[PDB]
Amino acid sequence: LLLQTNLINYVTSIRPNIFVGRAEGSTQYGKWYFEVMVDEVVPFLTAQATHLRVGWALTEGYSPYPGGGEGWGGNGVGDDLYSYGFDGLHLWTGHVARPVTSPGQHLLAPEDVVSCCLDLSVPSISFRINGCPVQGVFEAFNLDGLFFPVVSFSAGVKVRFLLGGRHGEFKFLPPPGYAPCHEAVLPRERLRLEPIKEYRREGPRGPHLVGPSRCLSHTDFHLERIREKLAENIHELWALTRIEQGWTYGPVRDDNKRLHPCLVNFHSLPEPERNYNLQMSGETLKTLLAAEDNLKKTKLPKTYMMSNGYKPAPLDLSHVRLTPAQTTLVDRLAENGHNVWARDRVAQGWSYSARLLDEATKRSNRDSLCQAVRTLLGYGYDRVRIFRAEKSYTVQSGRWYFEFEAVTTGEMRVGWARPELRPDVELGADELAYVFNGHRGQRWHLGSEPFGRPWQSGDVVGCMIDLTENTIIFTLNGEVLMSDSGSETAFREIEIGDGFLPVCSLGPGQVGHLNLGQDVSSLRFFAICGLQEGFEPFAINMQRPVTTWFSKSLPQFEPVPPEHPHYEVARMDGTVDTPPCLRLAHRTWGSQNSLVEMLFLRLSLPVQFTTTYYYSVRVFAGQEPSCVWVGWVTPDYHQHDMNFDLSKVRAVTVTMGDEQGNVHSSLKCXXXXXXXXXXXXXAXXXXXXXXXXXXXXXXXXXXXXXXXXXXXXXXXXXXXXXXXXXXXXXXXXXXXXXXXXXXXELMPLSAAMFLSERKNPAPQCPPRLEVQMLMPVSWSRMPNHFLQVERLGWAVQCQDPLTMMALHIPEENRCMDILELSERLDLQRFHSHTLRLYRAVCALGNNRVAHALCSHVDQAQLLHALEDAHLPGPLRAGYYDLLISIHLESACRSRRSMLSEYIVPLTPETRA
Repeated sequence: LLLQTNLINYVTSIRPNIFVGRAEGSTQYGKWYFEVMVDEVVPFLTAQATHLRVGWALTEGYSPYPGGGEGWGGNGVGDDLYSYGFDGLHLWTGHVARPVTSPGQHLLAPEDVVSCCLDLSVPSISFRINGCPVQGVFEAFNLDGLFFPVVSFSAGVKVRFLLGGRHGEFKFLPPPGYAPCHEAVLPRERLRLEPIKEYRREGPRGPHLVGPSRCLSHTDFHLERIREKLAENIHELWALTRIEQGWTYGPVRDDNKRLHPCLVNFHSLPEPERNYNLQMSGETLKTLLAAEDNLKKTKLPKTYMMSNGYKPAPLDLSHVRLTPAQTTLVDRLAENGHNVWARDRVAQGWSYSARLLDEATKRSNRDSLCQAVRTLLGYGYDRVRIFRAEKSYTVQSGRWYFEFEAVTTGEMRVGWARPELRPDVELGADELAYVFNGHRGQRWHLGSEPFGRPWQSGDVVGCMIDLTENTIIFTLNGEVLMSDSGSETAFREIEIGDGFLPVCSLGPGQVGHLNLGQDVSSLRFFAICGLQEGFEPFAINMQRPVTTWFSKSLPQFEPVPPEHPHYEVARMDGTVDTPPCLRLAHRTWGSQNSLVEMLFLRLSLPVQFTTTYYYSVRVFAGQEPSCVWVGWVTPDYHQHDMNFDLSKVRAVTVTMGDEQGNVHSSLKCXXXXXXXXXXXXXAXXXXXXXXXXXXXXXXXXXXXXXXXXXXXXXXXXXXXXXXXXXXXXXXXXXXXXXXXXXXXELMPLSAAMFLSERKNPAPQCPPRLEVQMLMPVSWSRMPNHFLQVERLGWAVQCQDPLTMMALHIPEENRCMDILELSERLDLQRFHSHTLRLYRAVCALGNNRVAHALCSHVDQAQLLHALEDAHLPGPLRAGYYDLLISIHLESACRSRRSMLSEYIVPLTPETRA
């Protein structure tokens, strides 16, 4: 019933660039094994537990986020379902902690190696420690995406990564077949160490802001006479390409002597090779799918012919061209031919040899297309990322200038926006933001208007604002921007508004740098042109950098807006018949419509002590699924994905059913999916299935204490099972089953979880219970300091520590930064009132509850928040007064009472 705060340690993760994936078709083996060594572990720089973990990231790790995760504080690898991690003490997936049996282990040892095998073919994942057979192996794991070796660490640790076969020296011999190598890449870039999904990077002058990753890695890693002429010309061109090059003909095969055996006359051509020539000619003529006397005959030099009888000659019409895009299409045809060869060597040849091989080889094939066009003419025939500042940085008047530098030239927009900015909306789409995009060359307000010129690489852009006559000016390379119509970048009659805030939007794969004018000497421009006209930079002296709030792409459930365009929720009260319910209305029949919807309630349900946990999904009348009775913690949320369906639909009720845990949802239309959430949150187009499982066994090195895991119960779907093609109306309901209670005097879901009225049998709807519905894009605060992270296979030295204050939400099971409260202003008020209640309870001489509060809030938190200087200010004074009231106030009162009397004794020091 109250929000909790505590100090926690930052954790980060890094990456070697390795792509391992198995799927249908050709795959790069799938058996991979890597080992990583640590040389030391730091003892405890800070009052916290040092954590290092190694594992497999799969896709969408979310580990790089330096802030509040789902667990208490930050997360590394293995805390989520997508990531599998190992440190020694437990196997970690989805924030679980079941132990693993190892002989005499310290969980952090110096000069220790840890090995692991991917084992793509069999669903088990292999982990290797000296004399330690792993009890559990992860089963039923999704193969979508690419698997990554990923290391997660806290500060103070130095750790070495073995490169592999070329440089790494493994203490344990690999199991046969696992073939540890670098596996290369289609760009053939050298392997390097990088942070996974880095939004901010280090730069020469300040930090560099970059966009989202490209994530495109999911890929695998009449005419008959002309045809006869093309076949004989192809054989002649093979012999002639041999003639021009160093290849001298010889019946014996010798590459060092450049001998080519298959060189003979056209009438004496080898029949399989002749029909192979005709076969590639036919394949060519299939891939297009869209005279002879006049043609000249080219000569042949005496050096060209040394030994062979057949003297080849091209058609001597080699001086015109049509188009190189046809050559590009022919190169694509050769790429599909290479793909056919790869399929033949994958499914029929079982060969392993190096359309995504190398760009140089593709260009080589493009030039070695072998004048086919010449012969033919001789014959004749995720979301973008938005960065702004805090709402407290808004300015009403004055003249303000800031600078931007573009490292790369992509799709980026720069402008000023209102203090309230709607997320998940492109800049300039509405009246909120006045923005400009110079990639296409338009200003963007209520549509796009052609204005300005495109940028080159590495040019500065200055933004200039004036409020007295209300004009915003833009400057590139020290010159004022010029519109097509005219005027020197004048926006006429802008409203003063509640405020103005600089905003910048970056697309995928672009690097930029922002300058707010903290240092006047750092500014490369503005020295004269900004000076005069009364213009000043944004911040002459603030003694600290700005907050730089940023948009985050992560599905978090938020309450429904009171006024949505086509989504409303109505409360239906209980009558003398039927239970009360919540009904969903879509409206807006025509023009715009809905696409997809998934929504859950706003409360949870913890099980006792594991006792039963047999939440058998949709009992109806003898349910077939019979949901697994497992999961010790299982915080379950009544949830359903309603998809897309017209008219009145979805009416979630609350019926006791003498089940102590039953609900009800009757819909007349079609169907949906009534499931059960459990802190997962993952919106996907394939909502029919494809849920993350990754269940383990956790046996005892002999499949003794096995009994495989349940992989939670977040996928409690049922789809369109018990139904027909008749459809008609009223598709019944489904009672959300749970753990029953000892009652039955002759029970509702609302009776559960709600801190009393469990005994009361009557169903009721308290005002707390409401439907949220999921939103993809959120707003977050970038930290003011980032944790820091090249020989012998590379090594990383963590060094100095960082710590962060964490504020966890009880029901949501979600942690949040305490400084973000400055934007919330409701939880700030609640926390201030909670602090006031804490002071009032321990007010006058109650040292027992002072001890209780000192247990509730630690001394270290009070000492750390003393010098924060980033708190909103009411919380700061609240913590000051709490620290004063808990300990020092009583002695101060006693001394104040004693100060009045003056009782002096006789001592020689009193005489002096």
